[PDB]
Amino acid sequence: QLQFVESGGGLVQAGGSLRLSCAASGRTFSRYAVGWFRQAPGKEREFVASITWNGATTYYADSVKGRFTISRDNAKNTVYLQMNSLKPEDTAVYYCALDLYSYGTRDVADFGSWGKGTRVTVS
Amino acid sequence: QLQFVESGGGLVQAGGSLRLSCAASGRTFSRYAVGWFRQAPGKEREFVASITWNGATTYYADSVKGRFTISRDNAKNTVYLQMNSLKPEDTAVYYCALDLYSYGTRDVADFGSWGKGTRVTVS
Amino acid sequence: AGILAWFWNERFWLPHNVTWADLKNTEEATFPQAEDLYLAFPLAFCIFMVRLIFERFVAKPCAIALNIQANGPQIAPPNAILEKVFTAITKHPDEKRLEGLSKQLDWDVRSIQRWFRQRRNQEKPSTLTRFCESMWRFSFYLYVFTYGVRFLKKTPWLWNTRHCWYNYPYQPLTTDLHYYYILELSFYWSLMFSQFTDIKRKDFGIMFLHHLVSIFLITFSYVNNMARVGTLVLCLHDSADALLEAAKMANYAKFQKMCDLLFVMFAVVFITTRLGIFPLWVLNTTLFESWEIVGPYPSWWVFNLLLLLVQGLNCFWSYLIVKIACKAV
Amino acid sequence: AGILAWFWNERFWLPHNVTWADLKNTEEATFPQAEDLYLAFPLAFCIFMVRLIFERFVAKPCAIALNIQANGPQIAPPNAILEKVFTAITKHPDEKRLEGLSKQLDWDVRSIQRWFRQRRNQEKPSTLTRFCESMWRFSFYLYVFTYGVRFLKKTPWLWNTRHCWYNYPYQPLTTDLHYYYILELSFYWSLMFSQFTDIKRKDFGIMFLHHLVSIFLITFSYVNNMARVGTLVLCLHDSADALLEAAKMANYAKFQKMCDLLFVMFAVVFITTRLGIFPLWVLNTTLFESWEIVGPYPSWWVFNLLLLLVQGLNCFWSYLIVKIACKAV
Ligand SMILES: *C(=O)CCCCCCCCCCCCCCC
Ligand SMILES: *C(=O)CCCCCCCCCCCCCCC
Ligand SMILES: *[C@@H]1O[C@H](CO)[C@@H](O)[C@H](O)[C@H]1NC(C)=O
Ligand SMILES: *[C@@H]1O[C@H](CO)[C@@H](O)[C@H](O)[C@H]1NC(C)=O
Repeated sequence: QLQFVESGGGLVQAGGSLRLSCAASGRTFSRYAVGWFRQAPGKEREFVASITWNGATTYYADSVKGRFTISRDNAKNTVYLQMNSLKPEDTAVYYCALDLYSYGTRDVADFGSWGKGTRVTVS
Repeated sequence: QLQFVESGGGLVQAGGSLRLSCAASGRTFSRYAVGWFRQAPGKEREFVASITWNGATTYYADSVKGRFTISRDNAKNTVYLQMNSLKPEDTAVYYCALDLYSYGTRDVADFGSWGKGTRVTVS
Repeated sequence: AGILAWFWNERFWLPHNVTWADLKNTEEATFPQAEDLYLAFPLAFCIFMVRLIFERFVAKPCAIALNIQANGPQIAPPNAILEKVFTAITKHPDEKRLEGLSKQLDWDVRSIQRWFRQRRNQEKPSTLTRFCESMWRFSFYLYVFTYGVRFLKKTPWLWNTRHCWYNYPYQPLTTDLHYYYILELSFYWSLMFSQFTDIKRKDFGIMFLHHLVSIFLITFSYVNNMARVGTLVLCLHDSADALLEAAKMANYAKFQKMCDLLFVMFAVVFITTRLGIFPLWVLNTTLFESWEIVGPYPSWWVFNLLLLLVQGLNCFWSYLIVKIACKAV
Repeated sequence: AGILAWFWNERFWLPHNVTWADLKNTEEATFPQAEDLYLAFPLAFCIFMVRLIFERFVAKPCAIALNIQANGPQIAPPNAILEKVFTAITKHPDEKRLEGLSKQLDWDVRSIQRWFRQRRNQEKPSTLTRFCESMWRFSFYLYVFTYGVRFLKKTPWLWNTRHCWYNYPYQPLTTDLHYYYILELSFYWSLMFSQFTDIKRKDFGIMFLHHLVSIFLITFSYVNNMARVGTLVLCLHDSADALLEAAKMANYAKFQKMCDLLFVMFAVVFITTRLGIFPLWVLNTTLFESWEIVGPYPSWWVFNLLLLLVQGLNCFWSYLIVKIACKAV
């Protein structure tokens, strides 16, 4: 089920720069595309960013472009989301997901094998 | 390759009764039929006895009938040849073999995955 | 065995840094394989039998209820010279051939033309069989187009054409895509079986090359995991084939107003889909986007030429249509 | 999906204490599977095309070199009443029908019989096509019989019939056995494709039931790992089919001495193999030894009845042969 474990979270001061890591306990994490989603307090899950198996295509949200970058390392089986110039909007709980049919969409119902989720706090 | 290891051998006095064991280091020993062959000194390999996967059919040599019995235990993965009323003819080196195409013949060229072989001495 | 390994060269079909061992069916993921295309022949045989049953028990009573002529062709008047020419020279005389026959026989051109038309009708199949075959084709094309529309309405690549090469080669195989591909290949093999057996004395030209090319493309695209772009071609091409059969059915019942309307609609749909949409949309996603996202593969030289071949075919037939529509105005 | 699981009930086909999970293909051992029988249809299509090529390019020149008549049938004399009877009443009148027609028409029986024979020849295919088909059948049956003999000469179960159930169900699948079974199933499917298409207006009785039963037996014996006893049936039955085609070829060239000799030999081989050897040897190993060594399986009720059906068929045809041989003496 390749259940992800998101780590790398704490509270950062405004206009900061914070890196986040998502680790997958599996052997076939390298064939899948993965994405990072956030769930704003009292709101629903949003699409933050997504990356394909080999880093070919990196899709971002119209609100995070430039400020946010996604990368992945196949050997370590880890995905690194580097956030920069953090505004107060970023405050939510981030969940690392996996794409099931390589559909390339921006949706919550296509991403399975979700994780418990890491938390970020932005002042 | 399920390489067999024949054990259970020593020197017995005439008119004796001796049990021999063949052990297979594999997980699929229970689908195969196995046989016991002997190689008389200065002679070629002969067919002593054979048994199918589930003990249905036990084929013997026209010289060992009654005197020799073959059985197999699937859980232990072991074959037990009990020899009784041993005459001097039995003196040879016994090799435990495996049947490759379930052909049911009496031949040396159909049996592969042979073993190093155990030795018997009959006075 | 060795020649098959030579033919399936992984450095020719698959793109750079991709091997067949990567596409094998694993525990969590299922990928298309060549061995899954053997069911096409049994399904084609089942389709052929269902076609025979439909033609003899479902289409023939309807044709009878619609006053289609249940008898055969007419009988040409006897003529030794005309029979000798028909058996020896040709069967479909042209204007020059008609003039030569009129000069030789010292007969009017109209009589010779009528005699040769009657002989051709004798050689041609009756209207009943053509009506039944057209009805079967209409039903099958309507089913295939409707299923393709229902399948494509939910896929993410119909709106954006850069979603056929998203995670190549790691795109799992769904039940709907497999069913669509197997159904299309089975129908094309059924057309093959019908043409090499039942109609081995009728046509073996542009539509046999078209069938062969379609089967080639469907098979080698299915083995190569290049099937997301093939559904768009199959659904685009099957849009206009459901109206030509209806026009033929209207023609065979002696309905000319409906036949003219349905043929003007078929002409519009055919031109729009296969001259305006297909080149700009599918050859755009195929010639350039496929090579950009997927990288340099040599199979591209085989696939695009074939698709260009198809486009040439679908331009010849369109000249043939533009003149009939001119006659239909 | 569920209905397929219901049909493949492991408590019906497999014997006691045996499940399909035991026969799955493992690392060291390969067992036959149903999915391996899908290649039969493509191989049957390839065989059908090779048959067409052989008939038009290899058999027709030989027939021409052997003075076979390259033209069609003759033309019956015109008669309104005879034509009406032939189109309406029947096509092959008997003695009573011939007497009734002679009484009604006030004509001799010989003239009416000759006219109806000419009409039947008009409806029947020409001698050239029958000669080509017989030559193809002879070549294929000779190849299959020779390959079966070469394969069986080395197997341990031809001499002792209790070696088909030696280690059931754990009998590995060899290349020769797989090739033999696929070749036989492909040939039977080729005969099917030829009969439902090319000859859908010729015969659909005892030989269609025979083909269906043969395909049923070959498929369900191959899926059940009961194929060692099937090779003995295939090789026994294909022994006599290589002489009937030679007798037909001798007949079609107007050679009656060779045709009589080859038919006496075909009759001897047919009777000996399918009345003396088959019941005593194969139904012995099937009805009793199979149930003794393998145990109680319910598929036995399906398989033995079918083999008994085959035996009934091969007893009817033998009465038909015993009278021709009486005529041949
Ligand atoms: C006749 O005019 C209609 C033919 C229908 C063509 C069907 C082909 C579908 C498969 C397309 C595969 C192309 C993929 C390769 C692109 C690089
Ligand atoms: C026509 O007369 C010839 C028919 C040929 C029959 C071929 C059938 C071969 C398969 C036999 C399988 C039987 C095994 C079941 C026994 C219990
Ligand atoms: C292909 O892989 C090799 C080594 O595995 C690497 O050096 C090369 O850069 C790769 N090329 C592409 C296009 O991925
Ligand atoms: C079948 O297996 C059961 C338990 O696995 C056993 O009790 C029974 O004796 C077996 N029967 C046969 C005929 O092997």
